[PDB]
Amino acid sequence: LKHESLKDKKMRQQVRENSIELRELEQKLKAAYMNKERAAQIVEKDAMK
Amino acid sequence: MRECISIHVGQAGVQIGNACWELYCLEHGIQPDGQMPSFNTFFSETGAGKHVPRAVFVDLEPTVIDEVRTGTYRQLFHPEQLITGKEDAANNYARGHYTIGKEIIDLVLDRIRKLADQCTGLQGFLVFHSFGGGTGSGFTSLLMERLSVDYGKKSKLEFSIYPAPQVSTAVVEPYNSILTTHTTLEHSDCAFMVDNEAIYDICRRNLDIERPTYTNLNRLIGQIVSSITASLRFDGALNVDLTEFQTNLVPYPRIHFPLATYAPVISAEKAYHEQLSVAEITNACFEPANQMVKCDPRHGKYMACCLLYRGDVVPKDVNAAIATIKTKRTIQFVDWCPTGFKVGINYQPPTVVPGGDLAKVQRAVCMLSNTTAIAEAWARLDHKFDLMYAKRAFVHWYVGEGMEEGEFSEAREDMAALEKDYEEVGV
Amino acid sequence: MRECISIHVGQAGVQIGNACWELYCLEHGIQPDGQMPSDKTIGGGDDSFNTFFSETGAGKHVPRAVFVDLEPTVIDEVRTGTYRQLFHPEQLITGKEDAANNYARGHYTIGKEIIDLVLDRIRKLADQCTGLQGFLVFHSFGGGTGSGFTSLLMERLSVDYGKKSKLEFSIYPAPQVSTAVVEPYNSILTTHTTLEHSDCAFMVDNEAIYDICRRNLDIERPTYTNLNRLIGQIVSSITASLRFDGALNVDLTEFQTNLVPYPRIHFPLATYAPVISAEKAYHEQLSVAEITNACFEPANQMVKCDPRHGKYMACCLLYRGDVVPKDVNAAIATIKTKRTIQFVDWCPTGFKVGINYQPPTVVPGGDLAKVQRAVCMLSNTTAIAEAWARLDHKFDLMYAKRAFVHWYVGEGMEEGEFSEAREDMAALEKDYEEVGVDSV
Amino acid sequence: IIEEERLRLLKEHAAKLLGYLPKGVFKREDDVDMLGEEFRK
Amino acid sequence: MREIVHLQAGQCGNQIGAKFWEVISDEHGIDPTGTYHGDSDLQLERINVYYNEATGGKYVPRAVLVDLEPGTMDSVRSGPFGQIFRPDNFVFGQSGAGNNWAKGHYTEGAELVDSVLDVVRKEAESCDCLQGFQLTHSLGGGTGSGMGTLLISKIREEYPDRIMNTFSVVPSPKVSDTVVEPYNATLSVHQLVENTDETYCIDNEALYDICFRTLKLTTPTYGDLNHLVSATMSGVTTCLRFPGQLNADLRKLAVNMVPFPRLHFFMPGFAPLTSRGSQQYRALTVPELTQQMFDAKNMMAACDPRHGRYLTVAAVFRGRMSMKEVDEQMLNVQNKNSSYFVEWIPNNVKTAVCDIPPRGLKMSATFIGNSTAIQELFKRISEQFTAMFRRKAFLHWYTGEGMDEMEFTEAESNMNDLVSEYQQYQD
Repeated sequence: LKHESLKDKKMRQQVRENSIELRELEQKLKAAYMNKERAAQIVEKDAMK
Repeated sequence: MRECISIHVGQAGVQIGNACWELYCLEHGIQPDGQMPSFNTFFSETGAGKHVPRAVFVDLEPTVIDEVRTGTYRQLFHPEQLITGKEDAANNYARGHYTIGKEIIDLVLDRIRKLADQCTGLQGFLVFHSFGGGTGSGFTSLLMERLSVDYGKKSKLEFSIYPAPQVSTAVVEPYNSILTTHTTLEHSDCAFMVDNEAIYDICRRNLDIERPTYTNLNRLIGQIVSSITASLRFDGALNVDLTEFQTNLVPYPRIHFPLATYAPVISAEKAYHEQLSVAEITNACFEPANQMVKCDPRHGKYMACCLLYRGDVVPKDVNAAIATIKTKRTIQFVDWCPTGFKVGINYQPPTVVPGGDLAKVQRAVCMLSNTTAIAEAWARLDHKFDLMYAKRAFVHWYVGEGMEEGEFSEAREDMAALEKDYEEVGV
Repeated sequence: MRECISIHVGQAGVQIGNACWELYCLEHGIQPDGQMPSDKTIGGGDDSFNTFFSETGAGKHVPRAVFVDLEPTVIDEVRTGTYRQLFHPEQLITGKEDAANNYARGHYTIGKEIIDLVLDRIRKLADQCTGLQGFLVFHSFGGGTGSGFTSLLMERLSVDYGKKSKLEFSIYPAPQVSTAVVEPYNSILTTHTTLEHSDCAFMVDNEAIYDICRRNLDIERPTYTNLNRLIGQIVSSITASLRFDGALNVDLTEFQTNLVPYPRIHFPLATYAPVISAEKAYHEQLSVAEITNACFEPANQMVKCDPRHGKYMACCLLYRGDVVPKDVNAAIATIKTKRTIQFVDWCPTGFKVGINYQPPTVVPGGDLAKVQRAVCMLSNTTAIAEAWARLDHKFDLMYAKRAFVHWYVGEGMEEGEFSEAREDMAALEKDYEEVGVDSV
Repeated sequence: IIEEERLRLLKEHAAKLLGYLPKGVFKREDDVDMLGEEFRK
Repeated sequence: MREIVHLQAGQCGNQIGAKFWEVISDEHGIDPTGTYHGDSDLQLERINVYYNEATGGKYVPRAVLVDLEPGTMDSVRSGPFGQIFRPDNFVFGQSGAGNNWAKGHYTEGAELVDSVLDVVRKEAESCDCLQGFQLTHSLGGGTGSGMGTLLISKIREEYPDRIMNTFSVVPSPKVSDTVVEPYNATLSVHQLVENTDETYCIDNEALYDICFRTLKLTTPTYGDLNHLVSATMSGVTTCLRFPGQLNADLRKLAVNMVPFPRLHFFMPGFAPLTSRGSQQYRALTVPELTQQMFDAKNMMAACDPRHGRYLTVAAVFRGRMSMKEVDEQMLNVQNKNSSYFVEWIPNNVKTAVCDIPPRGLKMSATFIGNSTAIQELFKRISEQFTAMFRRKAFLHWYTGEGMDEMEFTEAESNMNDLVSEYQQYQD
């Protein structure tokens, strides 16, 4: 069981860090979340005014 | 274990520290009354599940501490830490140095002792203050001198509001500013400074904000301090320890007064349309507008420049934009510094305060300049003192409260030596 | 990556870009909110918008245009209209005090406070360019900002940038029906500061578009919104060859070397041939040959000038839609061998043909119809020397009794500047007459 | 194995980021693992 | 073994080139991903003539596709066979000429031709015993004819011995698609007389004739017209890639053809050409393509050979055929008349028969005729060049980049001794 767990986790981590479609995927996700937060906060400050 | 102990002295100190500690408490997941529903750089931990800051607050007018002691952060601090005097320093260097602070310097140093025995890997102190007032000059001078001769060669960083050219509230402000610069010329490792008039102009221009209060300035100073000390809490591509500034920036032991700014100060309604890449922000650091201390940049040449990048940043963008800045030959770097810069990078992006006005930006730079331009500010700050001290205005209170007439003179000469020292290291 | 910077100026420039940028948001899939919709945002195979629109990292497209005038009431219908959040708000420059229909007020007095400001927003827009194909000035020969400040932009763009293309679109004051009285003082004093610093400048009367609307579009009483759809269709058709690929792709830098025989004869006149009301498009075939024979008419021009009294120096025919180029070359041999269409005897080649694949689009509410193919002729005929024999006489009668000159000399101008820019069109009225002459 | 890992990371992180995505995050029709609501969008 | 490097220049060149590589690749069994899917054993051995040898059994061409404007090669990255090119080979620029032969020879052509010429040696280094080059043009433009002349002389100085073919499309004289081209065709012929070892000229006006009257198309696109040139492009090189019982490669068809080394402007044609219906009714014998390779209607340049004599005549044939019957019908052509035929060269005929026809026809024929009746093609462009140049029309564009008034007159004097060098042999 220990073998199972450790090997699985290590595989996942390193293989993700190494492939690539993932790099573009992450940049996209981060930017999207950031701009969503930005618009939400703009709306919030407008409501505050 | 990169622990630092923060002491806020002066009303400028505690009112900056309010914004600083709300920023640090929202930085981690700590809810503001103390609990939690990496943080050991600034917070000790008790087994009920409580977090205690490494902070000591002090003033000699009880109301500015007592509003903190009653307000929404009453359960953050061990309530003996909020030190409080009885009689105000009354804008008097002699009273905050010789007469009134002799009741409270012992208490604040003993609580500094207890916090430094709580700590285990100690690195430095953060003393927050101004150059305007009696307890912002004299009590800070006694505090720094005693901590220097007591603790050793540990980094007592100080943060200074600076007296602007045409912006002041006091009348006697050259007197106590030249006095605190004289007696704190030696035992502070570095002294960062900011100008309230320049922050006023940036608040008018970049942020599209008219009539700013003091909270809209202290938020910016909190972002500056957090960008200084993100390296100890969060790990990155090129970390920079807090001791590294001492061997990095200052070349001679009277020149430890670097300037700062922070480039993506931008509101949401414009940053929604504008992208801010690495080359954009590091070119934007070097405008005469977007600096944060009023000195004419083009009249001075640069000595060193420590950039701190925060967020998503790839190091080749930095290493290309630095040479792009260097080759212009109008940004005059001194001919005995071919290295030029010093750069650090951290991964975790700048954060956002509730009730805020700076837009959430993915990456940000805080740059620490060391210019030759501030000789004009020292010339004018010697000149105003010289205008008043031609016929002994306002001196008789301070001489009735504890210095003779000659000590203002020897502080005048021991400050003019520094203005000669810039022309020495300039030519 | 190719690019244009569509810089407007004047109150008759903001009212052109209102109907110009609504066309370019329809050619692409762009909403007025700026974000692309759901269908085109997963594949992303199209990068045809990079000529005019920028692209931020959060997926919003901001166009490349700056709107300039000194009258704060026609920009303030853009910050509350449908296109409120498309344009970046730092690109709508707007002055408090007016220009008030004086050239000298808009060159020396008021415009110096904005000549520095607009040349910082220009430097942003031209800085994203890997390669700049050319600017697009939209101005007017009528009043203060559209004629004075345009000359101040020309003497500062070319000093800044230099050998870079800068096309120009301009109305021309009508023969008979114009709307000002100080107006011929301007149109003689804005040609003189454009004879050196503009690589090409198209000519349009608003009077000839008032004639095509009662005739071809079958519309009675046309408003000013229906004049900026026709001009907005041409500036689509000039720049469509950058964005959408073709069989004979003709860029902007192609034109300015291919239309001017001598370097102060850069005033070509243009037309758009298949303008048909949607009733008569149901009745008329619109082939490729018969909309080439309908540019050279005495009625489908855009300057009130019949070129029967002149020799055609060159043409530059640009086609758009579904055309096949066997059938283009059959028709250009008809027009050269026809007897009336006069060609100058030092141009035996004559023409320039361009082909593109996109059919012209339809704006909702536009009086034009969906026509499968459309052309756009560009020529600088000899006949335009007739029209200066009308405007330069109207400068002479007013300057003989020195009417209206006392506002100009008091608003930061010397009285001699009317004299030297009167003798300057005493050359250009001759400079057309030396090159229209047959060979000796 | 790298394509299977890419599917695992997509179906873990991209579930709630519905209303917007950048351009290169989806290629050759990966929606079938998150079938439930991405199709109707 | 004997290999060919291919060069494609201008917007017309890439449109010609993308259609050309299809009629080589489908001949050689190559799919659009570049993996061999052919059937016959003889198909594959001479794949090294044009193609390289990629890994895993993949084949890539040896073309370099120079263009000033990137807006034409984005079409051929999405073409039907547009994938197999190596993406290093695509070379493109930022600023287009815009039909200005001065700008396509001096201004940005000098900046770009390094990037082409490093790729030029790279596809030449992989050769074993290189045999020559190949180029595609249309003379009327500033981007292809302008770049092409600087692309010919810079390759002559490094590989001067090799048989360097260069195609050309001379401009249509009845209606031109450009008005500035008499400066452009006349400035390019002078560079095309001196340096190229072999050239062919193509009136595209006669291509409008050859689809209308003979082929009976209704909607002839340029892409379908570039099929007709692509038969002749593969038609001449058919002995370098295939067997032969009477073969003639490129070198045996140049030095067997050209009498004097300023006379290499030829006039080609293709004999078995019919509409889809009309193919059925008309025979496929040996004289029935001899009827049509010399047939003045079925020519490719608009210079009728009843305006002079044929210096030497060639016809490469494809397919297995008898050689009495190709000889007696070539004996008859010279002997039915002596007016259109040269006295002082006793024979005229060049004959070549390979063994594999193009797929779709049992027989094929590609014509090369070196006629004296090409001189009116130059006295036509001589009068159109001197019509513009008397009043100096359009000349203020060509001057401003480094060209003077003398550079047209020497390119007209050399252009005007070419007719007399033709008129002396013609009479």
